[PDB]
Amino acid sequence: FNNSRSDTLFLGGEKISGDDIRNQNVLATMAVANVVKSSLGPVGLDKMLVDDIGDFTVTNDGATILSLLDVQHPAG
Amino acid sequence: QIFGDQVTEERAENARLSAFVGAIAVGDLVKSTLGPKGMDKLLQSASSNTCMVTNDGATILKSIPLDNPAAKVLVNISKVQDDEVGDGTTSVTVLSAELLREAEKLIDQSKIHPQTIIEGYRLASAAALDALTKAAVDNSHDKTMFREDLIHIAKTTLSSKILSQDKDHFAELATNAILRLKGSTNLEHIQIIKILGGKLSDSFLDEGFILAKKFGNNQPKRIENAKILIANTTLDTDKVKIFGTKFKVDSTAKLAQLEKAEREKMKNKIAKISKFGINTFINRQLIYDYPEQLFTDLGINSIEHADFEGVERLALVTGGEVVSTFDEPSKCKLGECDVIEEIMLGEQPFLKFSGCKAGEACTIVLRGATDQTLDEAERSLHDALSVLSQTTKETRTVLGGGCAEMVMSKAVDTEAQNIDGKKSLAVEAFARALRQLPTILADNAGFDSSELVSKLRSSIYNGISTSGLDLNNGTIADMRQLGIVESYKLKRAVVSSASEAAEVLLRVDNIIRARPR
Amino acid sequence: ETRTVLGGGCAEMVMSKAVDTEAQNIDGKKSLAVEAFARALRQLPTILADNAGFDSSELVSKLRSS
Amino acid sequence: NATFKNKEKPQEVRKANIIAARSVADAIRTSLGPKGMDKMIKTSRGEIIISNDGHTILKQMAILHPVARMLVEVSAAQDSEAGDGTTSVVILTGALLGAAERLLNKGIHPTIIADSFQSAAKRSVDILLEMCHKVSLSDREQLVRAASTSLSSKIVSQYSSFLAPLAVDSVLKISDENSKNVDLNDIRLVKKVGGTIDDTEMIDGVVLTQTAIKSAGGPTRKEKAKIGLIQFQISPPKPDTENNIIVNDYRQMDKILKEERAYLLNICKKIKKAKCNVLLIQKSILRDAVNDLALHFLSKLNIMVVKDIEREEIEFLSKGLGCKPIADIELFTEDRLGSADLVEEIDSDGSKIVRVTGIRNNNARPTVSVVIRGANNMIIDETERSLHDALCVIRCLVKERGLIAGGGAPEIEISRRLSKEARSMEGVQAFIWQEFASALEVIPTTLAENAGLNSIKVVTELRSKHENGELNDGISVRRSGTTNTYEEHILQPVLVSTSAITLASECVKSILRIDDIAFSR
Repeated sequence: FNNSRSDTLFLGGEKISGDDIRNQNVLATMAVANVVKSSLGPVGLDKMLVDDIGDFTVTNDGATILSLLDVQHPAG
Repeated sequence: QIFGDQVTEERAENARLSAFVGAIAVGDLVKSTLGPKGMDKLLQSASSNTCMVTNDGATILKSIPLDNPAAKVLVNISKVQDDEVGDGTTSVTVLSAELLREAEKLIDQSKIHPQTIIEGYRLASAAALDALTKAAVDNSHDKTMFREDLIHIAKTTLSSKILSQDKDHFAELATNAILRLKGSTNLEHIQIIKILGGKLSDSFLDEGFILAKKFGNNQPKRIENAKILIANTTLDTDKVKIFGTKFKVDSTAKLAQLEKAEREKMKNKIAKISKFGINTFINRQLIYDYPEQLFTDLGINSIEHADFEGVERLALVTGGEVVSTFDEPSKCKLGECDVIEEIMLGEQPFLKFSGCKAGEACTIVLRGATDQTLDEAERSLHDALSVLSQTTKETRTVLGGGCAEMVMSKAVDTEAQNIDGKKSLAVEAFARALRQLPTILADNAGFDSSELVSKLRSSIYNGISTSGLDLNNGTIADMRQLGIVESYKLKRAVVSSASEAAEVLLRVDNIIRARPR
Repeated sequence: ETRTVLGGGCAEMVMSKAVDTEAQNIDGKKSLAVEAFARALRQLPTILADNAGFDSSELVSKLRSS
Repeated sequence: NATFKNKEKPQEVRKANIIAARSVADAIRTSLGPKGMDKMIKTSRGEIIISNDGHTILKQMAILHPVARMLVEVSAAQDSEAGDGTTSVVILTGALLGAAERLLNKGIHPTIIADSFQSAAKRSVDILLEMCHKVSLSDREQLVRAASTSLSSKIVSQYSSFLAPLAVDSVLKISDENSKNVDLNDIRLVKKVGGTIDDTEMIDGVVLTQTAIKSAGGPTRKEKAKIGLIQFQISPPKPDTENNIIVNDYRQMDKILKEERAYLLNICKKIKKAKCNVLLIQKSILRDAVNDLALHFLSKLNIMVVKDIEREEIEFLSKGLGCKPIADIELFTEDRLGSADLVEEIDSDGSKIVRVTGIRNNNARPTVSVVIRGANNMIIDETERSLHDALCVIRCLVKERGLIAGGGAPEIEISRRLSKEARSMEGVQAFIWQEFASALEVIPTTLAENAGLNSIKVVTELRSKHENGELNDGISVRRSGTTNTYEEHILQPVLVSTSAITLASECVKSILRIDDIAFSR
């Protein structure tokens, strides 16, 4: 799935470029959009966010959702 | 996938590696058997019920299957030794393997196509053969006994043939035609004249060279101090095929004028002949009146319809050459003939050549009653001459014990200096391959091969040395004093066969896998 | 100081020629070693030509022949 | 025939190094031109950095292969000499490495390849120099126009009208007209939070980075004042043995103050004997520059004090003021002091900058200290970067006069001329020159690819138009196609292209000369 062991371009870490990285960024943005779409509009539905400790909160505020939404990707 | 049936071309790297290494490995099967002190080899069958031990190189090569195509090719090429000599196949195989190993080492040092290596091997082989010929000795003393034996053999061969009419006369003629040559005994050096109007017992012997189909229309019947050059030019019947060609002419007169101009265009080539200092001209084809007059104006004799066999024999006896064009004046090889006479034998014209430069040939004149008698006489004479020629091939021997081989190696090394740098390596490789034989002989004898080889090389290099390997005492001894000699024919054939085998595989780039049998 | 020899491998080839001459007037056992030393000396111009990016074998052979 | 045995296999290592260098070059290539693609790198600390700068990308990539690191040195050299085009040099190096690999596949010895590439680079430099458009430093208007053109590609657009003349004057102050090589490092840029972009000063002398005496009695300025550089501190002696001040009653304050005042008064008297009125004290992390009692005594002496001066600032002051640093009060004399007409602090909100003018020192260099102001950090950073780029462009013009239109036009022209000339060459030289000319077309190809234009169409149009023009026809981003780049105000100094070609050739030569690697531990 992911590119590794390129056997070339010996840098301090791995390198991903081109269509692969473009698709990864697009998929990350699409995932964020799918997460946040349900809150659009006054007639929309809320969602529940859970922390790493065990607590959770429910809100339909897009700004709060995005602030508390943890996305581990530069596009996020 | 390419080809099929387990017969496919191998990668270039692996193909060359096989072609060289596998072919060299064939020698290892017979290297230990080289020389009278060689080792024995065990050949085991699948059932183990027919295993046997033999030291014959030919048997080992022909019995052990060889899957590698290179080994098959090497063995097939080396097989010529058995037919030519019938012995020494081990030496041929060993020499070929050593030459291939040296060529492989050179390629590893150059990584270039071995065509230059092939040329260097050719030059080194020529030099080695020349040295071997120089180092040969003649055991044909008491040539009177050899002549008597030749007479007896000729009489034996003439039995039951048409030549039996005068057995003694024809035996003497056949013996003379071989003995008086003092050189090559090939039939090309002996000419047979077949004419009618007499009996076979009246055959005459002529040491000169005689041709048929006299030449010239206004040419003189005698030529003296002839400077002979042969050329292949169409001086008669130019424009052989013109049917279907459209000519922009009003009548056939202009077409004839165009043909005349085309014929005249050859005047430049005709004149170029005079610039070579030539007074006698031989042409394979017929000569028309106009070129004949042009030659007459230049004082050059015009010989017509010399064909090919006549041209070859005339050049051989006179030492001339045949060319097709005259690129530059004063650059050619000219033959010589003291006297040329126009004669008729049996109501048939003939050309007599006398005083040919270093001429080595004989002619026999046959006077028969019909075509059958003349043909039978010619065939019987050819057979008798072929049988008698055996005496001129035997008694030729060279110093044994590697002395001749070391001399040949020294000659090749000398050739390695008067040559371009790109071929000196190949010449030295050929010299090393030649030197490998005494090393293997010493190794098979159980002595220190390096010391004996070095001592022999030093002795031979240091002037008029006849020393050689002493496989009985493990030292260096004078071969001439001990009478240790080996057949010149055997050594020459072995060296020529090894050179040819090396050349055959060197020119090969890739080898296709052999089909298992 | 102030003493020099011809450069460009000339000294190496002269030494190799002298060694080869010595290799002839000596027994085989030491003759082989003498020839090996001559080969080692001749190897130097080969490496010099290789580093220069030319035809090392051709130049070495031509220099040795000359 | 017989050739070199080639028993060793340096080709494997050479090809591996070439492959690594070409991979790095291809990675850096896509950032060429204004429309270059941005590169994102996550550092070992987890920070995410997005930038289109070739040098920054190379630095953040953390190249590990020893040979590939040569590109970092090439970019550093380009910045030091040219100041721009770090992507162009890397792209040229990659193209030449590809050409060298192709030549090696043909059986050409690496030394031959290196020598032929060096010769081709020399010929290309000569060709490009022959076709350059001449410029003159005596034309101030031309320099201002060039600076404005260079600044037009930065964030700052409307303030370029003031930035360009500032850069021109700053460079001329140190370059004159025939100075040949000139070091632009003599121009010091100081950033300060506050004000706007227009609030910039050239100052022919030198500008400090700290405020004057903020306590009562501080002159804050002095006329006809001598300036000296101090590396020590005006503090009472501190014996290496145990020592401290203990006060249990106010009566001991008299003795303590008397002792401290006596020591600081001796120090200040030694300073005054040299007639030094401005004290520039290097910043220190151990003790303050001047004690409060010493500050008061100096105020009584009308001596200006500026503290917290960084080491770099001290060095620049020494270069520009012509004075020398004072290691200790024992070496404080008058011969090591300057003489400025007026040193004063500009009392304004957010700047409070002390400046020195009228140095009038013949032994001192004609240094320039530019003051950069801006309300936000972004404004000051952009202003400083744009000014530095303009100064570098003008310095490149000074070192080698001439302007070359951009858009890859000079590369195409050089390629065409080299292709025409190589027909007269013989041996491996002709083939290597042809390969070099073919590789020279990489830059226009990269520009076309990054601009979204058809590479084949762009190169064919450029070559067709070059039948009449030489350098003015190139790739223009504004027109999104092939046009007269000279009329579009897209030009670069000749020095930039020549240094790029030279660095590419040198890097290729260095890479090809590598045949083995060993560890030294």
